[PDB]
Amino acid sequence: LEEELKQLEEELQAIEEQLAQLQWKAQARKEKLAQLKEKL
Amino acid sequence: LEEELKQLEEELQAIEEQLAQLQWKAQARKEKLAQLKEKL
Amino acid sequence: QVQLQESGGGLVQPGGSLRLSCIASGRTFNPYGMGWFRQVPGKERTFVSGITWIGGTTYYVNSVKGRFTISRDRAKNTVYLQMNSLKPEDTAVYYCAADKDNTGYNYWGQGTQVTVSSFG
Amino acid sequence: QVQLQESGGGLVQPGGSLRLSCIASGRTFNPYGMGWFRQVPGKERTFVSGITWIGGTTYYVNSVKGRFTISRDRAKNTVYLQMNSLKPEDTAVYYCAADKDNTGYNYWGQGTQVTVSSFG
Repeated sequence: LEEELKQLEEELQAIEEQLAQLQWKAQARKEKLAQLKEKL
Repeated sequence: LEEELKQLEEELQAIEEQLAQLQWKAQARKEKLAQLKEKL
Repeated sequence: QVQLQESGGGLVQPGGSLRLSCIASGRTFNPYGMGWFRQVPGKERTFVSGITWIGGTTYYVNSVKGRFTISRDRAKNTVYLQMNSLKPEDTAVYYCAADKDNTGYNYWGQGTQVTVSSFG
Repeated sequence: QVQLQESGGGLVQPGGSLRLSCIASGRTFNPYGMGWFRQVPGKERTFVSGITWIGGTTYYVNSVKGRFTISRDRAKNTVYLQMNSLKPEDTAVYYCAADKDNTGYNYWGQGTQVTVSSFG
């Protein structure tokens, strides 16, 4: 129903916020690894 | 160097494991929302 | 109110294979998904693979891509992990998990030991 | 050993805009990335946007996509959040953050209040 869809959407969006945070952290480290690779 | 690259790779992979876990959780809820949408 | 029971662990040589199973029983159970985690002594449980319950969509961590395959059967409330090309670094206790609500905690089983040891 | 100081908050009508800034100072500082989080009373801080320090790659949560833009300047160790098309539901304390190591904790500033209130 209406409330089930609305509430589950809110819970999905909270997980998605954490997901984006981890994507940011992961990409930042990938870029660091690439930079260190160039120093070799 | 060698050890910096190896250790940072390990730390990246730990974040990537958590990222995949959140992707799994997010997609599972998206599928539930789609199913509830069909009941309406 | 739901119990999770694993099976399928053991001891293999590098290159071997194992099939893990996990059955959920108890009160009627319809999770968002089920998955597998692993743990070595002194460390936290880490994600290995997951499958969404409705769609059957699969997720794998980079260290097992192309070697492990997850599947599930809704009729029996059972999730499976086919583990091929096993390496010593895969040695861990493997735990089954159910994503059942939005508390942030999954429901877990009791773990099955997986040992990959090069004997010669 | 690094301090983070925000600026740019305030009170706008729905549809308005604000530009947040954050400067890092202290011991020499080269983070993995910087980002912005937000918090409403009684809830935990939630991610809003992040930028990687080397590449400048940006990430946004779904509720601000197409409305907010993040940027950074390495010369001044400063990160910015341009917040357009503001809605009442964006009302929160906005916090600046630095991803500096692998402890799982970021370094934070002291927050800047953002209020979006429909007055008439």
